[PDB]
Amino acid sequence: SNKISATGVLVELDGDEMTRVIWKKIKETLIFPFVNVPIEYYDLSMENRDKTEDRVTVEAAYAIKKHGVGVKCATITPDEARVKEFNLKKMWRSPNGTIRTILGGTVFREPIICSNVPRLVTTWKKPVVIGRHAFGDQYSATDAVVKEPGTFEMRFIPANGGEPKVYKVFDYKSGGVMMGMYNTDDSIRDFARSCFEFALARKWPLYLSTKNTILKHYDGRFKDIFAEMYKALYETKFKTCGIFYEHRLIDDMVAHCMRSEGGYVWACKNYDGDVQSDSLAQGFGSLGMMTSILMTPDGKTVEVEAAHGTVTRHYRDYQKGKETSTNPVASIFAWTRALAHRARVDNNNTLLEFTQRLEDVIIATIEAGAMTEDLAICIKGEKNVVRADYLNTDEFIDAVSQRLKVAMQKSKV
Amino acid sequence: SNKISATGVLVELDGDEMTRVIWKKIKETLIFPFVNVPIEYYDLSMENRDKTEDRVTVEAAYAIKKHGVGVKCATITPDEARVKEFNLKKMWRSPNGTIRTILGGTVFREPIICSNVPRLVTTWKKPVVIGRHAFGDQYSATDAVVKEPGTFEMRFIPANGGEPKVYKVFDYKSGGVMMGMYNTDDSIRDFARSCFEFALARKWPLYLSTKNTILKHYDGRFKDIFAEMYKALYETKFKTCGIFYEHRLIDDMVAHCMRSEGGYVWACKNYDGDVQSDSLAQGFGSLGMMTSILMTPDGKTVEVEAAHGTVTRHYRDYQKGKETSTNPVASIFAWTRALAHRARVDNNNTLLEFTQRLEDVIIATIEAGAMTEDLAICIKGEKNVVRADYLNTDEFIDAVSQRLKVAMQKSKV
Ligand SMILES: NC(=O)c1ccc[n+]([C@@H]2O[C@H](COP(=O)([O-])OP(=O)(O)OC[C@H]3O[C@@H](n4cnc5c(N)ncnc54)[C@H](OP(=O)(O)O)[C@@H]3O)[C@@H](O)[C@H]2O)c1
Ligand SMILES: NC(=O)c1ccc[n+]([C@@H]2O[C@H](COP(=O)([O-])OP(=O)(O)OC[C@H]3O[C@@H](n4cnc5c(N)ncnc54)[C@H](OP(=O)(O)O)[C@@H]3O)[C@@H](O)[C@H]2O)c1
Repeated sequence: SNKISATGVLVELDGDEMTRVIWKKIKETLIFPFVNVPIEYYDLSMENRDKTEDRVTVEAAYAIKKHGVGVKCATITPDEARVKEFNLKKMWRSPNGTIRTILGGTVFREPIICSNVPRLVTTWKKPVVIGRHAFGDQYSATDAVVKEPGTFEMRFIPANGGEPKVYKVFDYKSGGVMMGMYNTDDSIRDFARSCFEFALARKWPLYLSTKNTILKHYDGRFKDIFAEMYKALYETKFKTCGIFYEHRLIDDMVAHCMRSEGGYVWACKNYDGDVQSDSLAQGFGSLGMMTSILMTPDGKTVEVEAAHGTVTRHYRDYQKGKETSTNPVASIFAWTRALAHRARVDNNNTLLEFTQRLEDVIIATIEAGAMTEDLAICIKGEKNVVRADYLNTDEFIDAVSQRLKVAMQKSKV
Repeated sequence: SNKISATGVLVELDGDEMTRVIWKKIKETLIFPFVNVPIEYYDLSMENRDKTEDRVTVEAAYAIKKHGVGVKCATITPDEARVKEFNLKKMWRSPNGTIRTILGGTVFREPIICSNVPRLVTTWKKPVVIGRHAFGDQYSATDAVVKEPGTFEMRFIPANGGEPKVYKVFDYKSGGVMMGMYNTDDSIRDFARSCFEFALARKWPLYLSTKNTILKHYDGRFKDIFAEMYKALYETKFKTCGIFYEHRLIDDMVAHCMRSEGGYVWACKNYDGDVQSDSLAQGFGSLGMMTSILMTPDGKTVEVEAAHGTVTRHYRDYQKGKETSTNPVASIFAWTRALAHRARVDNNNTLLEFTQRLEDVIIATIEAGAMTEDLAICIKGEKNVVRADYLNTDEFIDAVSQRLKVAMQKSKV
């Protein structure tokens, strides 16, 4: 007679702009009509993080750290332009900058994938997640220009005070630039732990990639850490759930992304992941089809969200009058996924089977020919798509809504 | 009523193993039967590079210098387990090493591209090159592990005596790794010129790919140098030849690669192309299908060669009895496309008519049904393919040969 409970708690973390509007729909149309929902709500609207001098976000972030599952962060990283927008006040940072430094750990981008929609590499029969390492490599690494002849040396000084090993690297004829780059073991190691826990949780196998050939120490340290930790802390369980861990050269792995079937996690280093996640954002479909999943290296904590932004370009119209067909599917797949790690964790098999439901029904809806405007450009033509069988945001969410209400039905009696 | 002559001299680099076989019949069947030519023959055969303590290759390398065109270098970079092979003398190094070192400048890889054999991304209706950097980025840029808590500093020391500069980049709470990197303008200025000079002759546009946003001084430096240079030393001549130069973020430029049609040269910095070329080795067609033009920054000297190695695997047999289907199109393109620049240089518009012929004919050849086994796995099915539709190494070369003989004639009357 009732709905679907859960003993755990999902931290809701509200947004603003166009995402906020759609946030109430999927919330109201797809989630609460079927799910009982113990929620610790944190409003992150620009208005409201301002009121809270400094922030809600530190609260909300830690809230997530208590509960282990969080959902939304539709951001606003304000500008100087923005304060001018609605009388904001001094500074503010970026909400996610705070959360990702609080929770710590690593983000993983899962495409939404559907038979009818055109991948720019047709090969992909399943989605490929990518784990990118954000601690300083060349992201925290200085680099100075050189305007005269001279010598650039690296010097390692111990904190006891030994022979403070020196490095004659290069004496300049004339002109140029220089750089230094650093990455500690507990950084590399933490990043590994995450991958292992997230691949283990998504039931899929794991691939590393680097270029240790021409960086024998730096990138040798990655190969090492992962492979020992695999055979130390995961190996058997990874064996248990039928899922290897194999390292390949980046050379091999950008090709393997190209040529392989898909359905695995891929670990790339800090640089590589910026390069190749912006690659697969155009490739697998559109922004509005990926999510973003911050997992912790303990593997006990998740913040899921849509990969695409707090889409203002549409918010103009909203009810300034004109219709808009912003893609909710990444916003829904925010919740479905979140609910899943809530489900998985609480053992709870019932919500899980339901998140599985909604997801499959959103796939089935698009492949079934009713889709948003954004995908209607991909399926055929930029210059020749009219409002034939593609829907409004709302009409679209209804189309699944009704399609889920039959899936609810047909399964049980 | 005669063959076709060239004015200026071409320089042959005859190599060893399986390639040096095909090189005869390619060079017999297709080349001199229609083509007068000045060559200056280097046998770079182990046996005949062994004799010389201090190699033939330094004279060949210096040959090509003077002549501005050069053709073969199908290598053998000898071995520990190779000196054993055939009573060698000690070490030798690799030619491809030596030569690039003298000649200088920048190697460029262009896919051989035909309709029936598939690109592993269907977009590519044309061939795309790559210019890698290669030297002193991370290539000469050493690194060590940091094995205990302590500080890693950088120091530029001049070579006049002014105040030195100094950076406390990072201190290690414990453990890890460190790495610095250095890259002079003259290098960049060489990488740019080569590119610019090389697009210029191909009639193809240019895109760079860097990450200056996230490496301000280091990667700003290139975004810069090509800009000035274009408008300083190229642009209007590009404008003239309907070509151009734009820059895109590395992020955008692996993504553009995927979605762009093809027919433009692209430069990625030393890392960014050591990654992305193995990618396209599987990605566009096969090894056996790329070639490899070193062009000097002066834009005045060229060494072309096949991608793939001096394919020892297939040679074992040769007459050890059994047939073979090593794919010669690269080795051939390595004549045609050398015969191309030679022409450009002599402004011999007539010969150029010829190099065109044999590239177009090999296109015809394959599309029409004739292929070697390597493509007989690529069109379809390693798990079922037989000798019906795939020519031998040498029946294939005759397949072209007949067809060029129709072309040569069935055009000119
Ligand atoms: N940590 C961060 O910095 C972060 C992360 C996420 C968001 N944000 C915030 O989001 C705000 C706006 O971001 P932005 O406009 O720069 O990036 P964005 O929100 O992703 O929008 C850029 C373009 O993406 C398309 N798009 C976005 N969501 C879509 C959807 N659901 N369906 C279809 N198309 C969609 C829109 O295309 P068309 O309208 O052209 O169809 C839009 O023009 C910013 O104020 C930013 O601070 C910040
Ligand atoms: N600068 C350098 O150091 C350099 C560069 C190039 C080559 N080499 C030298 O070349 C020698 C052999 O190297 P390698 O055999 O590892 O590389 P390779 O000559 O490219 O052959 C390796 C594999 O590639 C495939 N292959 C190569 N050419 C082909 C063609 N024309 N058609 C179809 N498939 C082809 C073969 O595949 P299947 O047999 O599996 O079909 C072969 O097993 C070595 O002595 C190496 O040092 C050196």
